[PDB]
Amino acid sequence: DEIDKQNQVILSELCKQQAQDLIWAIRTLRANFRDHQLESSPRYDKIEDLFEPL
Amino acid sequence: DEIDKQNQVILSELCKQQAQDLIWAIRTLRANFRDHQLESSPRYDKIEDLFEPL
Repeated sequence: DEIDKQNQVILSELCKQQAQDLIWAIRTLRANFRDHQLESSPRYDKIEDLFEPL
Repeated sequence: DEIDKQNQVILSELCKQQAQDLIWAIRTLRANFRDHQLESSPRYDKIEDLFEPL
């Protein structure tokens, strides 16, 4: 109901996002993506190859 | 005042420490101490040698 006004309301929930310190995030990702590995189990099949380019 | 009873009271503050996951902490330290380095400034003198044996 009142579909037009939703354009504002949805936006009012999209602007409450929390900012992320880019330097901290990238340094943490670099540190914790050098040696840490996933379990080689069928539960984790085809879930590691998504991360190698990253 | 009431010097003896403080043995209990002080204990009640030393027993409130937050539990720390010794796997997460050591993995974070290992990942972050591999390459991250402090500034070589007259303010951080003799502050890097303290962290080497760790």
